[PDB]
Amino acid sequence: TQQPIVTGTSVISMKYDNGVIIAADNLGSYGSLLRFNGVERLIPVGDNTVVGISGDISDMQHIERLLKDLVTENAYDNPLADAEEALEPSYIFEYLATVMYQRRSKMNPLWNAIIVAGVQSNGDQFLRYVNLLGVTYSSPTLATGFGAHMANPLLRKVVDRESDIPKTTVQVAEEAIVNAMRVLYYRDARSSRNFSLAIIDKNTGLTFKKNLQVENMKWDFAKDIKGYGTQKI
Amino acid sequence: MDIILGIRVQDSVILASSKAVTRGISVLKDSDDKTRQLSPHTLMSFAGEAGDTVQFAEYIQANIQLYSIREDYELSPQAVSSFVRQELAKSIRSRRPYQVNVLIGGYDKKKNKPELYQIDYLGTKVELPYGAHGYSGFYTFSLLDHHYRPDMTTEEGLDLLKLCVQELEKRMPMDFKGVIVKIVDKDGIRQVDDF
Amino acid sequence: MDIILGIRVQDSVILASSKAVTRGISVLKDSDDKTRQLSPHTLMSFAGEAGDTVQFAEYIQANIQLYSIREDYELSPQAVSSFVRQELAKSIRSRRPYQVNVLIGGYDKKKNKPELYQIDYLGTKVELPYGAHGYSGFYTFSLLDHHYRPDMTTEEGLDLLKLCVQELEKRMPMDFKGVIVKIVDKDGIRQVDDF
Amino acid sequence: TTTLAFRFQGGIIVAVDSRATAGNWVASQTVKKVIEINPFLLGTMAGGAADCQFWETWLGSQCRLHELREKERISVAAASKILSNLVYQYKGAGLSMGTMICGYTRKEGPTIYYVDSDGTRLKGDIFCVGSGQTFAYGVLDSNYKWDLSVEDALYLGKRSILAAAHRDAYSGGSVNLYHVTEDGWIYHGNHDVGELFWKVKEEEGSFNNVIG
Amino acid sequence: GYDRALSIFSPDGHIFQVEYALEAVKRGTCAVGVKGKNCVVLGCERRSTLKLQDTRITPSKVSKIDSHVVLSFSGLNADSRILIEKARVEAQSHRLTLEDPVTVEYLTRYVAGVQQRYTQSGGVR
Amino acid sequence: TTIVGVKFNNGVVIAADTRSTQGPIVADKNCAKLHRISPKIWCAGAGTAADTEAVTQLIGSNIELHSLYTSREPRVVSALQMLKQHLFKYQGHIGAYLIVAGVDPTGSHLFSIHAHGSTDVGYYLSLGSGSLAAMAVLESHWKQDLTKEEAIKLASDAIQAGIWNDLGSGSNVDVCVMEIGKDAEYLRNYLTPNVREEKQKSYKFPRGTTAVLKESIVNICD
Amino acid sequence: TSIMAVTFKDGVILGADSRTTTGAYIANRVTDKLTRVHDKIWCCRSGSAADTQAIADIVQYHLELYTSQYGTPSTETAASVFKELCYENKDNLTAGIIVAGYDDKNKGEVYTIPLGGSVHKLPYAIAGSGSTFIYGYCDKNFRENMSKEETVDFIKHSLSQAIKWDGSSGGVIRMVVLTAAGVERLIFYPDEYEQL
Amino acid sequence: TSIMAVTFKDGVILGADSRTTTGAYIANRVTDKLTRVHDKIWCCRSGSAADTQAIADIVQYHLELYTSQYGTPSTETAASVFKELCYENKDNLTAGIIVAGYDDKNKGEVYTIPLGGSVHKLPYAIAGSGSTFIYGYCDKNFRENMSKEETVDFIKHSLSQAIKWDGSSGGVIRMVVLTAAGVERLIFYPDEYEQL
Amino acid sequence: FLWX
Amino acid sequence: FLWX
Amino acid sequence: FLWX
Amino acid sequence: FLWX
Amino acid sequence: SDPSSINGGIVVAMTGKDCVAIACDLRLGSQSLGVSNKFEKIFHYGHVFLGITGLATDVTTLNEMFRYKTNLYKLKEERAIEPETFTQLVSSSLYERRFGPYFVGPVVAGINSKSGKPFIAGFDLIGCIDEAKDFIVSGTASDQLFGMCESLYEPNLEPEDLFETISQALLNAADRDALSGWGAVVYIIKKDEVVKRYLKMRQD
Amino acid sequence: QFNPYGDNGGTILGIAGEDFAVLAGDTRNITDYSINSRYEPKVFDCGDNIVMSANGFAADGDALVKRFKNSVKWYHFDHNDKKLSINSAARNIQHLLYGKRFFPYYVHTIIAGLDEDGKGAVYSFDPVGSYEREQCRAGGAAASLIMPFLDNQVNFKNQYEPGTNGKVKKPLKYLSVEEVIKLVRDSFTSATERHIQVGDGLEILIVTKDGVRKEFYELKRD
Ligand SMILES: [Mg+2]
Ligand SMILES: [Mg+2]
Ligand SMILES: [Mg+2]
Ligand SMILES: [Mg+2]
Ligand SMILES: [Mg+2]
Repeated sequence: TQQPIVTGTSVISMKYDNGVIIAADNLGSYGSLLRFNGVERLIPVGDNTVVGISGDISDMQHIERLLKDLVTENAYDNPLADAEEALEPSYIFEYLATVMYQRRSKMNPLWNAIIVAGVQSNGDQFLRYVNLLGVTYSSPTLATGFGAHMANPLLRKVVDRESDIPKTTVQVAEEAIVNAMRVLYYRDARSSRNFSLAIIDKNTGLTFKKNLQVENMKWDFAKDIKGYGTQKI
Repeated sequence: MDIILGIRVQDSVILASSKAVTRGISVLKDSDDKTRQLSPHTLMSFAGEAGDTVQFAEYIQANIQLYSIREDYELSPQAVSSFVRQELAKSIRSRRPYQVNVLIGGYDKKKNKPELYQIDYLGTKVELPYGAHGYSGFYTFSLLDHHYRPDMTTEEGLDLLKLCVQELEKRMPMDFKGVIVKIVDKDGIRQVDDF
Repeated sequence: MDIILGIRVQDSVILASSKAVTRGISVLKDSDDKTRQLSPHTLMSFAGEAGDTVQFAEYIQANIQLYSIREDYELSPQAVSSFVRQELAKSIRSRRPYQVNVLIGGYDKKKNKPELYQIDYLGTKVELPYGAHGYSGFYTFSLLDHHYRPDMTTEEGLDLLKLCVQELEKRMPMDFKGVIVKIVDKDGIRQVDDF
Repeated sequence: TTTLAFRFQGGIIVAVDSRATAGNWVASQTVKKVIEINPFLLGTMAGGAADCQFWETWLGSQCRLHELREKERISVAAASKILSNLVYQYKGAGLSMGTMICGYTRKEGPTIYYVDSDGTRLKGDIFCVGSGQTFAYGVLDSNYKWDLSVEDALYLGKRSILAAAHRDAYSGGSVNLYHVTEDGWIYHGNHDVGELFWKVKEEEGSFNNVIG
Repeated sequence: GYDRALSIFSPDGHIFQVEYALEAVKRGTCAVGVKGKNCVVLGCERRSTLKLQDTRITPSKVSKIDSHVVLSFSGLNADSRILIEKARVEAQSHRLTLEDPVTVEYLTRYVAGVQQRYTQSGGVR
Repeated sequence: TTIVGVKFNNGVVIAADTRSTQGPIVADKNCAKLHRISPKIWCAGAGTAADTEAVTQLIGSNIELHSLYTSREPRVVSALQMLKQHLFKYQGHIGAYLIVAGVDPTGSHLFSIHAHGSTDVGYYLSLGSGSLAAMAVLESHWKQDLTKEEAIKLASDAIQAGIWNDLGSGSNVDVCVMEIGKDAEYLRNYLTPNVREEKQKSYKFPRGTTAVLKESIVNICD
Repeated sequence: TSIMAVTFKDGVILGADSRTTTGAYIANRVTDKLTRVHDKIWCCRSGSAADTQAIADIVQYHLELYTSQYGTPSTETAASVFKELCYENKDNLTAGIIVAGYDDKNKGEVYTIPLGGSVHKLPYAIAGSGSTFIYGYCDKNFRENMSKEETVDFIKHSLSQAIKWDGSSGGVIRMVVLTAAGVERLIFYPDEYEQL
Repeated sequence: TSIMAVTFKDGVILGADSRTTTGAYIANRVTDKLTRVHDKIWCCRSGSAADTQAIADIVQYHLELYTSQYGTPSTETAASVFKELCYENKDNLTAGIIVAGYDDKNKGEVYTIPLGGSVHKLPYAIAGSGSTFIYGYCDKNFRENMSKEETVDFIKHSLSQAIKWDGSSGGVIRMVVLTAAGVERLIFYPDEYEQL
Repeated sequence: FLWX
Repeated sequence: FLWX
Repeated sequence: FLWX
Repeated sequence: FLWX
Repeated sequence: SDPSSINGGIVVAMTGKDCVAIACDLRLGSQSLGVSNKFEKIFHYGHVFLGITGLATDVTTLNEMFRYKTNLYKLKEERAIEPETFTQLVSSSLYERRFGPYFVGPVVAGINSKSGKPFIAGFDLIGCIDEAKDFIVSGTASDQLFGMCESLYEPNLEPEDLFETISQALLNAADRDALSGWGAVVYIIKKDEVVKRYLKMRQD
Repeated sequence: QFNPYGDNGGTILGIAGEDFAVLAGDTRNITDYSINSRYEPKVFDCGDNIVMSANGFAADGDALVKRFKNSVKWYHFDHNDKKLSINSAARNIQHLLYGKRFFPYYVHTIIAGLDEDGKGAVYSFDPVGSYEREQCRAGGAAASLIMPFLDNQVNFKNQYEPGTNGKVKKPLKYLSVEEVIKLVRDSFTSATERHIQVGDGLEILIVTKDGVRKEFYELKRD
């Protein structure tokens, strides 16, 4: 039985025609205090997988070490460690999924929601979610925390079902993700303007983008709001 | 308080009521009459919270007696039961509700018919051929379902009642020190002295 | 379980034990023997938590029976009581204690004396002229304080016991369906069939 | 649930209902609450469905190992005590079982043992176990005699479940009848309360509380 | 714990420790059992090189396991006490669970089982 | 429940879903959450359904009496002040969450009221379980100087976000448009995108299937 | 919430954030937490929105009725009416209010009314969840008889830090300037204050 | 408690108050909250005094045994050992530790370990109850590659404000300077820092 | 009750 | 949890 | 319930 | 208990 | 101690072609114990029918209350109350006791005598109105009734067909609930005749 | 305090024919009022012509299905590739479930297939492993809505032969695969209308002697 202390907020992600996009802000909250502003919550595993983690940051840093150690172990007595016997997104997910459920079943969970985004060796898009309960699900769009309430609705307008994925380009998909991050900055009280975004494409590979900022924000209409009802000045 | 039974037969209503008054690990009395006569042809047995039972019974008795004097007329068993139910229905949403459950056995002189009404402390009224309150029902209802017939005589009704008391004395955990039996018919209310 | 009495007289120990086994609002059995013979001249009556009572009684019985075979010798009532107390004294600081209270009535063949031991579930042992467990004591102790004499015969002891059972049947709330009475003396253990 | 077993001249009669509930929701009315451990042993189930079903099936395994090891059918006493000693090990863990071990052996004759999950084990001639036990007792006790015929005893057992099936909200579905003799247990059919009630009401002239 | 396999097979297919245990039995005082039509009788030899004995307190050769079963033996006296104690405990344990005293066959089968266990358990003769 | 309010250049528009639920069960597949306080002041309600209906009708009744007394068309700020004073008196025990919108001599207005008696002002608002789904759409597409046809589209799109993504919201989209110098137009079931598909089978029973014990004619007349 | 009122040479300036939160969800990102109780007496609201609105509404009523009978009330009088409501109903109110007003005799005045219902007259006051993070900064930087431009910068820099560290605070920085000249409303957008 | 570690041109400086409180009673007014785990690796303790002491004692043991086998440990290695204890025993520990050390390769480094057991490498870190009041001040005033005299003033002014507003913080300001030159202990008394 |  |  |  |  | 599920019982109402149907079980129990197999939950005030599930003392109290109110209505208006109006009266009456409510699930059914339109409505316990074209359900087996009605129901059923649909809906729902059943009553309501049928159902 | 359980909603339905069996389940996965996936299958082919679903808490559901699939694999290894009979599978699952009697799998388990006589079979389990063979069983959130409909339409309960005075019951008979799929589709459309946790898609797995076939149908997405 834990309680989370330093926490990360929404991780949002979606599939497009050739690969997957995942994004997460660079904030480590300490309750209502916005304590740490340099926190990376997207952790690449090899050149074909990115693991986005929300929830407790101490437990996130533990999972970082496990993935780092998984890459080392996979290379042992493995001449094809950078070829046919390289780590797949599906392998990395199933490992974390096993750990998360074992920890909940021992009543000592890793207080996290995790999204594993990547591209399999056969070119298939991989996107799957796992949380502190060991609950797993897959969907063309996935999000954690406030993202599930505000990002998913916007991302689902682009990719509503499976048949919409081949029709969605990386330009359209990335635009939808960057828009969702702005909406989350407006309306999530434990979000920051600064975020990281990762694209795993089956052609161009892993593109990791750091120090992005929410921009093109509408605030001008605020000047015309006076009082809460009857006040005119 | 605990055991109160009622059996409506052809021409009468029979109310059996346990005689034990227990407080803690002591049976204080073994001859208690858990009934009040509301009118010459209407009898009410009662069981529930200590103090509330008698206080409620006597309060009802006073009101029916007042009506009888005012109109020089006996209220029908149906009318009395409706009055009693409304008093309990008021009670349940009071500051301190009457925790009293009652059976009203009466003989309607206008219809020439016996009537048995079962009313709980919430004000839940039902007309029944046979009724019981508390744990008694869990034994007597299934027994009466089997053995009861609607055209039975008073003597048949008393034998059917003996069968209930025997079953309760066999399987009930607590010693209720037997029952006082009373018959309501066209000639009014009388007590069976040997049961 | 509930009522277990014991009366040590001149030449014997008498154990009375209620026959009722109640669970919920149902008396499941009315002929239960709440006693085990530990040895030819030692009898233990028991009352308390369901399951624990018999499980504890039979466990003690097995251990005393084992000792009897090993040494070809009967343990004194004092020795058996001391063994039983220590088992309960261990039990109380266990993960799940035996919630069993016992009377040990025995005849010491070496001393030619009857002995009654009262042991509660904590492991509180006392030798008494008369003992009781549960609510029974609250009636029987004051009654025996008055009527008991140390030089009484077995027949006088049984009449004194009848006086206790009558008082319990009068003032106890629950129906315990009478008692099984057993006499421990120089000739061993026998049951009174008509009580 | 409602299960009764009683002893008479002609052997043992065992009657159970078939209703399983999850609170006020009726989960099933087609549940076998009697387990056939062997040709001369029957087990009744009340309380937790999983607990009764699992451990009475396990009891059947222990009884089979006894007759392999000892070249002799287990006594009703020994069988009942294997189950009572098992549940006693789990006492406080929250097992929920109301159980009757009914059967015949040469040394014992017809025997019934009540065994419940707080470790109570009682030999007796009559037992009713379950939420509707009091309703079954009412009819059974008031009509019970030792000298009942096999035909009358079977009916009283059936009628006592029907009585409970009617009044107890958590009992009903159908009545499963068994008769245990010196030759073993004999199944006397499944009786749907749907048809049985109206058949009994009409033929017996009882259940006058109900709108006919 | 001491683990050594003391009871093992020899080339000719014998377990010498079991066969040497029989030599200890052959050294022991004679014990005879004769069963009649409605009784069994256990006779036992007591060597007469021991005078100034106290026959009141000296362990008797025939032991009661339960009120209905007895056990006599030949061989090491100290070893017999361990078998008798285990048998007496199993006799009470059977009464407690089966609600019936042991059969002579069952009590024998148990004692025989104990003797067998010590012929393929490590650290024991 | 999903209710939104959107301001446009010459008026205000409010929209709502049509789903009523008790726990996880859908009691009403087509329920009207859009209420008339006055002819040109309309209300959308979330929270305790009984409370939103009752508080709407009470203030609506008092506003009509006030309008007759003052010989003036009622103002949105009057309905707002009377609501928030009433809700505050009951310290949140009346579970009414309202989006109040309308046109009056002063102009066009859009407010939200919470059960505890707090009020908010905005050009776009959303209340109910589906508010976060709706507000996501409003924050994405809303701009200054919306037309009538743009405001209806934005409002209905925000409700749809709730219908699809929020389990508490579903069925149809009700809209009410309050434009200055015009009668308010109530568009009941403006969108019906959740029509039940034809059933595979007719479960019309053969006549006599049900077993009957008694028949009798009931007397409804004097 | 992050609110403050600062007295300077020419009068007093009120500052506030624009963020109203239920849990971690921002219910309103453009809240006006600076409210008029009289022409040149304003207040800053922190705590329960429902409670602070109800209090502010009643005070505006009392000062309107005061003005009808006895002319313009003092800033002290306004703070006394706020205190009376807050103190007498302390068991049912979650409201931290800063009262700020401009007389021509008394010039700029600031009264703070914490949860208790106590009154404290101060040269400047800070309140709300965000205030904790700027006690150090505000103490070190505040000077008496600042100019308008100095006081606007002091409030802007202060609330900028409060907003940066407090999740509960954010949006635009609203300000209200009270001087002999009249009443001036100021707004400052994230793109400006964030990168101070 | 009010504690901070600041990296500057020549190394790193650790700062702390001297006040240990049980309830509102000051149990020790001259506490040394700056503790040595290695020659040029020190830590700032905040939270349970029993825990922070027990943790610090174990780490000193681990780094002594590390030095015996593998020579001088890095500041990162020390922070990793602190993290391991804090994270693995998060359910039974109330400890917020700032680890600060001077390598000759890496120069000054500061790692902060909050309650969770997470590690955060920062240019400067503030922790303890007093820290809340100086987030605003420290953010606005901290610069990278400050001089020794600048960093001492920055820490002195910061903790001075923390002490002024936090009842839980007070007494003397202890500091420990970690540079290539060696280890220097500094103390500052109320009569100096109060009137800054 | 009902909620919407 | 099924009951019987 | 909104806060400020 | 002591805090820091 | 959940007032709405002590006594148990169900009501269902449906609309057909120029007709309405309202049906209820007959059980009144005290939790597990069945007490009465004659407790009808459907009442009528002129041509307007009201079914009430929930706590039986409140079922009785509200019947007596609406008889009282409809009687005074008729004396003053000099005409029988209509279903639409009665619905509003039920709602007003229930919400009057907003912070001490009657633990009931009422269901109004009837045909408007002027327009000839079939009308049904359901209420929550605080008095919120649930108006429906198709059907209203209430009681301890409401989930079961919702499932039965939603699958079995079709629009514009003739009185004789509507009788079979509502009867099968109630019976099969009641058999999957412990606290419901023990007999049933179905009212078939046409413009100017009303048939009341007692159903044969399993008595467990 | 940490709560190890959750509710992922959805509902499942198993019907047994003469020479076939179906196990159907909606493809919606939810937590609280949020949709997690519109297509997350929870009806699995476990080999040996056994189909299985464990509806409720998806984590416990997947864990159980995973363990049973593994149980089938080791049955082959340990017993010379012998086919696991549906009755043997059922008993194995009882032991899996009851193994966690004091920290249960929060799932309702249904398996379907053919018995050793080649006839359709459905087995249903409580969370701690009490099991029973049936013709008919609905499981999960909307079980209370669907089950009484199945009682009426599959087992012909409360239906009497017209004109027999309610004396002769409607006779039991096996339904065709076409007739069973009609009832499944109408059960799920009805469930989708009145339950908020049910919708998005319907996936049916049909088991004949020829093997396991799949069918998919859209459901309403509100
Ligand atoms: Mg004692
Ligand atoms: Mg029943
Ligand atoms: Mg912020
Ligand atoms: Mg039923
Ligand atoms: Mg749906």
